[PDB]
Amino acid sequence: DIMVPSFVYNKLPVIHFLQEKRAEQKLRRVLDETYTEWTEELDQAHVTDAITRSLNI
Amino acid sequence: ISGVSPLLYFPPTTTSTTNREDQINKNTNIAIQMIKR
Repeated sequence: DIMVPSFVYNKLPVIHFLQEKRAEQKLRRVLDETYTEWTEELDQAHVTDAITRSLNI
Repeated sequence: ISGVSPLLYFPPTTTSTTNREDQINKNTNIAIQMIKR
C-alpha cells in the first residue's frame, strides 16, 4: 500500500524519458535507411547508331 | 574531279516507299531487343 507504490512513482519519469528516447532512436534509424536509387539506362543514341548500321548506311 | 565521269548521279531515292509504319516498327523491334539484353 505504501512502499512499492512510492518506488513505482519514483521510477515513472526515468522510464518515460528512456522510452521516448528509444522511440526517437527508432524513427531516426527508419529515416537513416532511406536512400534514393538513381538508375542508369542504355542511351538511345547507341540504339539509333545500331539502327543506322543495320541499314548498311 | 579530273576525268569525264560516266554517269549523272541521281538521288539514291529508289525505295521511297519505306512506309513510316514499318520503318519505325523495325526500329522499335531493334530498340526493345537491345534493352532486354
